[PDB]
Amino acid sequence: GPVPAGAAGAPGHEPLLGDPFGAVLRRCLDGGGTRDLAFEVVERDDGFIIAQDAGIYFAPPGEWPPTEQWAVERARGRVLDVGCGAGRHGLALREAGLDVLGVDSSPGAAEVARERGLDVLEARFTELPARLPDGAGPFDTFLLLGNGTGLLGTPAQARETLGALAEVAAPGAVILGDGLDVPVPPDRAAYERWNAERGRPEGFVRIRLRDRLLVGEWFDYAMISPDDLGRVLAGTRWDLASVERAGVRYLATLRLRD
Amino acid sequence: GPVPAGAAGAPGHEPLLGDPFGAVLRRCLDGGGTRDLAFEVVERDDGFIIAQDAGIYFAPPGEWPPTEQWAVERARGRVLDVGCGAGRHGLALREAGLDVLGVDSSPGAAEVARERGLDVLEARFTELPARLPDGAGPFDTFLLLGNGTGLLGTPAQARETLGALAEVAAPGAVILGDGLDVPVPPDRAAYERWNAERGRPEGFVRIRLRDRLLVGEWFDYAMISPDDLGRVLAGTRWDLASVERAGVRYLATLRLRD
Ligand SMILES: Nc1ncnc2c1ncn2[C@@H]1O[C@H](C[C@@H](N)CC[C@H](N)C(=O)O)[C@@H](O)[C@H]1O
Ligand SMILES: Nc1ncnc2c1ncn2[C@@H]1O[C@H](C[C@@H](N)CC[C@H](N)C(=O)O)[C@@H](O)[C@H]1O
Ligand SMILES: [Cl-]
Ligand SMILES: [Cl-]
Ligand SMILES: [Cl-]
Repeated sequence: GPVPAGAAGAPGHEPLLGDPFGAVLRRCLDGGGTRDLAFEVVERDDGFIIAQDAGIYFAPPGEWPPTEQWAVERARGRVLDVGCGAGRHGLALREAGLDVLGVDSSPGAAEVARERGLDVLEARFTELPARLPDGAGPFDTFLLLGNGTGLLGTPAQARETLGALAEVAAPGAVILGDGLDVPVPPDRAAYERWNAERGRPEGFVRIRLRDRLLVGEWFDYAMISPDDLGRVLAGTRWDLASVERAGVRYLATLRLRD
Repeated sequence: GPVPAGAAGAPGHEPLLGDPFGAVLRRCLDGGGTRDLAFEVVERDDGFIIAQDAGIYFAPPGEWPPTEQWAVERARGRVLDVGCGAGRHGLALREAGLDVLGVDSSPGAAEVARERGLDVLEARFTELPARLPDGAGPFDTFLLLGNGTGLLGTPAQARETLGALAEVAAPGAVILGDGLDVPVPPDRAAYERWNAERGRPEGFVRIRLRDRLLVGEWFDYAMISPDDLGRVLAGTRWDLASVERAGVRYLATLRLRD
């Protein structure tokens, strides 16, 4: 017999829409960018709560998963760090001498990444072709790292983002996107049945970030297998060229069909 | 104006009352008791979200605030670790050779502290006289650490707890309770007006823990001064004998009236 805990908040004393991720990254950088300074708190639409240390977004390349290290190791040409956050991936390439630009819709994340030394365009992925200034791009390499394939969202959201990237892609461009290939545990079974009731696609969660009295917008998130990634590319301008696995993580190389 | 985010949750898919603190401590111990394993997420009743690393409850004595180190160094006799959590304080005293017993109302916290090597009675503070086994007590030293004076709650709640501790106290027993002497923090000015609208005591926050789908019950939390503490002690069996400060933190010694 479950006992509902009830919701916090009341008119005039409730969480408000804002930029919690930017605020968390800023507080983390304020203290040096090390561990146990600020924390990313994620809330699912059933109230499921999970947190992690924001210091992961400032870690050097030596502390990344191998899939992320491979991607930055092989990036060539003009690079766009898609969803750069604090810019940890694009910064490693900027040190190496590459021409790197980042894009992120979080104003606080954009400012933090610029402070660390990365040029960042503050825009949604779907606004990339319209807001990309002259002289920027086209890009030979797109970084989609930090479970970037899961950041793409539901199939309709993913195809829209992939279309905007192709609009600013150079001939022969590649997307270096990492992901996770894990079996669905039985804990999500209740949540997965909730998705089927609401007509939502399987495998995805609807989550948002929480910090202080600030809340982000709901967005869809998942861990996408390489096979499901290949399916979402059917009919788009990208082919799944290769998949390199590091245990349960993988690095997918998407090649532009032009 | 700012847009409210709206709460999450639905029947059968909503946060439930449970033991999130026990789950967090369990997840931290299972990983080795280090940092960046599990995180304690706290939600105020207006939705204000903060988090911290659960590794603090497994920290060595050198990492404790100085007020906690002072209390542990001078503990003597039969010791009761009041609200022991993962038992870091009582464990150090048992390593030093003292007869220590912990008490905590979280079943998972009690189970974690037992696995670490501390005897724990699962009980609420006011249940201590009824649930204390025959072979335990009376106690010469009560540990009330980790802002233990703020955990006492409102004056009515604090006096009930202090009365229960007195029932199981040896003649001349002392309570080593640490606290925070912080002036009115400007960041809680609006929340304090909410307290006044609702007729709640000044200086308190109504908070709860969130982890996964589990939620703790609401409880009152404060940072009370030694002067406020002495006021609460008026009419009790305890006298404020000394106060030792370490910046905003202090360690109060409460002696049992004969
Ligand atoms: N539709 C979108 N348009 C632009 N930026 C987005 C969008 N969705 C998410 N983001 C950003 O992408 C970032 C995702 C974060 N997990 C950081 C990922 C980053 N690559 C890292 O691992 O350090 C956040 O900073 C978001 O603000
Ligand atoms: N009324 C109560 N009765 C018994 N235990 C309680 C009560 N209120 C809070 N607690 C416990 O006290 C602990 C509070 C912790 N934040 C502190 C743990 C420990 N004192 C430490 O500093 O590491 C939690 O484990 C709660 O489960
Ligand atoms: Cl909902
Ligand atoms: Cl550690
Ligand atoms: Cl147990």
